[PDB]
Amino acid sequence: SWRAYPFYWAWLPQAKVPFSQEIKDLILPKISDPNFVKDLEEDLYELF
Amino acid sequence: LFVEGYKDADYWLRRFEAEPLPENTNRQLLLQFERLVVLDYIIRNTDR
Amino acid sequence: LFVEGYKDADYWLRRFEAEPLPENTNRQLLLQFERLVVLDYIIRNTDR
Ligand SMILES: Nc1ncnc2c1ncn2[C@@H]1O[C@H](COP(=O)(O)OP(=O)(O)O)[C@@H](O)[C@H]1O
Repeated sequence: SWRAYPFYWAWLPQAKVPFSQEIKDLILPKISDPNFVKDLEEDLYELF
Repeated sequence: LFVEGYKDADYWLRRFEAEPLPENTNRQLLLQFERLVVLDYIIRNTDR
Repeated sequence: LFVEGYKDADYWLRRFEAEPLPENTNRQLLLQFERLVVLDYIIRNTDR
């Protein structure tokens, strides 16, 4: 169920404010780089 | 002097309520708004 | 690692609802809140 495990911060008013530039600039280069995701999977495999 | 492309403050204000503004832009609106307060308080506008 | 002098998010959250933050502080709080979102969303935290 989608209801089953909600993110409680989504009810907060702050969750309505669109994402900043600061954050798109910090994240987008990383998670849109197929290499970066593969490093992350790799490193998690190594931990798990 | 006539100024171009503006709208009634409340027109925009209520849209912003539906759509919140990016926090950086909103920080700007707030700086402008403070200036309004200052002006209207000193001249003690009767009709804002 | 232990981190000192933090409080339950909603403790402050409620206190801010009462007496709001200077816009600069509030812009800051929102920058952080977005980082939390990204983090909780990637690891699809079931318990936030
Ligand atoms: N890294 C930390 N630094 C400071 N305080 C913490 C940290 N981790 C947990 N706490 C505090 O200790 C309490 C218990 O921590 P935790 O075991 O993470 O939560 P829970 O009790 O839900 O399992 C929390 O209410 C939190 O305020």
